[PDB]
Amino acid sequence: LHKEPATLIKAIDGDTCKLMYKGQPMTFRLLLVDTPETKHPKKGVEKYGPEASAFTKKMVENAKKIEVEFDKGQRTDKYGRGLAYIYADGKMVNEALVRQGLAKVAYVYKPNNTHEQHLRKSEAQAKKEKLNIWS
Ligand SMILES: Cc1cn([C@H]2C[C@H](OP(=O)(O)O)[C@@H](COP(=O)(O)O)O2)c(=O)[nH]c1=O
Ligand SMILES: [Ca+2]
Repeated sequence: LHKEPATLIKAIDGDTCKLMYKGQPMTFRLLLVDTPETKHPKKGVEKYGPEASAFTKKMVENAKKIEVEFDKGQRTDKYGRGLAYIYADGKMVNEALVRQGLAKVAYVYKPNNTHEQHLRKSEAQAKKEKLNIWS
C-alpha cells in the first residue's frame, strides 16, 4: 500500500469528502467504516452523525498534509467514489473515528481489508470504554 498526496476541497460529512486527486476533483469515501448519516432521507440525521462530521472537519481543515492510501482491490465504489484510508498529518482518519466511538467497522469487502484488524482492535477499545455510539 502506498500513500499519495491529495488536497482537501470540501468535507461533506464524517466519512465522505471531496478532494483534488491527481489534478482532478473527486469524492472519496473512507474504507472499512461507517459514520452516522446526516443526509439521506431513508436514514435522516442519525445520532452522532453531527458529532462525527465535526470531529472529522476540524481534523482535516487544520491539516498541513492530506494523503490517500488505496487498498489492494477496487479503487472506487459503485457511485464513482474513491475508496481509501485517508491520513491527516500522518494520522489515519478511519482509525481516529473508530477509536472515538464515532464510526463502526463496516463494509468489509475483500480484498479491500488490509487494515481491518487494526480498525477492529480500536473499535473494541472504544466499545469497552462505552464511547459515544457504544454508550
Ligand atoms: C465504504 C464502502 C461503501 N460502499 C457502498 C455500500 C453502500 O451501498 P448502498 O448505498 O447501496 O447502501 C454505500 C455506503 O456508503 P454511505 O455510508 O456513504 O452511505 O456505499 C461500497 O460499495 N464499498 C465500500 O467499501
Ligand atoms: Ca455513513
